[PDB]
Amino acid sequence: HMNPIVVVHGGGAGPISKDRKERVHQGMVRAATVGYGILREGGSAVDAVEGAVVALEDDPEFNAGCGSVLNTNGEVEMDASIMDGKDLSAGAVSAVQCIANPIKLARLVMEKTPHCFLTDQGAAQFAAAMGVPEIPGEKLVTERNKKRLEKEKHTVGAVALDCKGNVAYATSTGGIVNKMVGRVGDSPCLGAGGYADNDIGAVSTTGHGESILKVNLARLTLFHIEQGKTVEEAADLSLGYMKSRVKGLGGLIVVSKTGDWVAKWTSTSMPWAAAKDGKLHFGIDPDDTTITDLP
Amino acid sequence: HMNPIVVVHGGGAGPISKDRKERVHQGMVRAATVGYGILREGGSAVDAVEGAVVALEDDPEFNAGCGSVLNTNGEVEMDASIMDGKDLSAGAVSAVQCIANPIKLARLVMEKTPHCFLTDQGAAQFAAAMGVPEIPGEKLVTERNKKRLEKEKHTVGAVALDCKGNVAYATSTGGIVNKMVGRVGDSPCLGAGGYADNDIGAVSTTGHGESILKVNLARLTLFHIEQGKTVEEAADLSLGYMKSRVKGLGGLIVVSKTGDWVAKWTSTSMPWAAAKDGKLHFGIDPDDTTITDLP
Ligand code: NA
Ligand code: NA
Repeated sequence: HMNPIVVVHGGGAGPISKDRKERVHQGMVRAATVGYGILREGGSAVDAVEGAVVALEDDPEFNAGCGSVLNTNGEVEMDASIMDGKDLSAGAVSAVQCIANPIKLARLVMEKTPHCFLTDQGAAQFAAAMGVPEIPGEKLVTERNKKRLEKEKHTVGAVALDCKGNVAYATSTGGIVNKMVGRVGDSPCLGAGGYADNDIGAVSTTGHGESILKVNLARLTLFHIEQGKTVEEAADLSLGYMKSRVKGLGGLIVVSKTGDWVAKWTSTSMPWAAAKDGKLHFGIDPDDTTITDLP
Repeated sequence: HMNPIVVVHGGGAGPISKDRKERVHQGMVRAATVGYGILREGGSAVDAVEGAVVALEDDPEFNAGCGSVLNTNGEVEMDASIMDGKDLSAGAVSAVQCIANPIKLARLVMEKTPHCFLTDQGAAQFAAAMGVPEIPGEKLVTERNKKRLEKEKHTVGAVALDCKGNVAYATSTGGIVNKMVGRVGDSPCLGAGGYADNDIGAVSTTGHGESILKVNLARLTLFHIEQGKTVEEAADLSLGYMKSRVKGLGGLIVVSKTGDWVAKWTSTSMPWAAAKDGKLHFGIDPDDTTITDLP
């Protein structure tokens, strides 16, 4: 059987202030912990990516769930997607409002409907039918995200390979500050925000959503693995192309079908954590990687 | 400079009546002739594909715009996308209601916003701001589609090469009958419903939306072409993969950057037309195609 693994990311960002880096560090550790605990007890790859991303959705420090960036009207509209590498089954939602966990709604879509993608009002109606609670929009809005919008005017992901050799990705976001109402980015679109395939691996992406969509970044990365590039070579070429062709920045996490993994980015930073062989691997800036024991 | 070509499809289907067959025929002719007419003036591939699809949207015989299938609530919800292969510029709309031409709105997303994808309420607000008429909902509902919805309760596209060497695709659809509220197919999702890249070619797809999304059909087709496979080989490989892996049948059209083109499908039938060099090709069933001179 396969030694399991989970990689998590807290999105592409520019420079991060001293004190924020600590709470971001705290957030990543817990997310990878939730995911690795699931894998260490024979939970599936899908269960693991879902668990890790709920933690980041629940933590107001991250642009997904509580703490999502606000649209051009000071409201939170969220996108999410999840994918099962075994049969390529998938679920996704876009521009969802007044719910706590977008990623959980995407897994409902995957397992419970005959569809792969629901949006906006239809996503709300399915949620309520699934008994997903309705939370006031203000429970998702932070004070820092109010400040960010008022100044602009004037993502999170996980991959996992489980003990059976199944792979999975999940991605969840509030989008991009000052976005038009109903703007949908890459995060709920398979092949762009993420892709999972047992015969190759699983990728989750972050960064400029419009660019990620244009180059199909997640699927693109896996293409290169199929050519015989390493996970790191594949990440370099795909992000390189998004930079060269459309002038877009971001980052990605990937795991191969055989357990190889990397976190690479072309923006300044990308908080990432990994857990494989009882250890925790963490970083934010290039080559700041710390390795700790994860009992 | 290249000889322009426009290829159009009127969506995969099971067996079709001989009467409707001819009604579909003339509409395919209408669309391809509009798109070719656009290229004849030396117009862009984006202009041509938008023209071909608008014509199919207005046509009641095809499942896009007027004549879109009904969702569970007896309503019309539409998806469309458009991509410019030169710079990968793209525009898409999902779950749009009560407007004539979703493909026209997708282009407005592409050329009049920094976003690539709008959905539901946000797209409809953007439709108001661009002065798009909010027409009556019942006008898109056809009697034929009501019967199909009662029974279940008991896609169109175009690729072009222009004389400047540019490629584009446009796809539009009402989705599938009795679909859940806010269900999103492949049609508006870049890499699935279509892809256009001046350095490879362009593709527009049709068939079971969830299957097309899961395997990213349009982009997979183009991966084979990059790998040196012929347009037909490539379409047969991607369709072949979709059938075995996720048990979905579909169809596509593809035009390479060197002007080579094909329509292939694994559904029972796919009405299609291609206009090139003063000849209009047309088929619905495999093998039998009529070629006639174009004035
Ligand atoms: Na959060
Ligand atoms: Na129509």
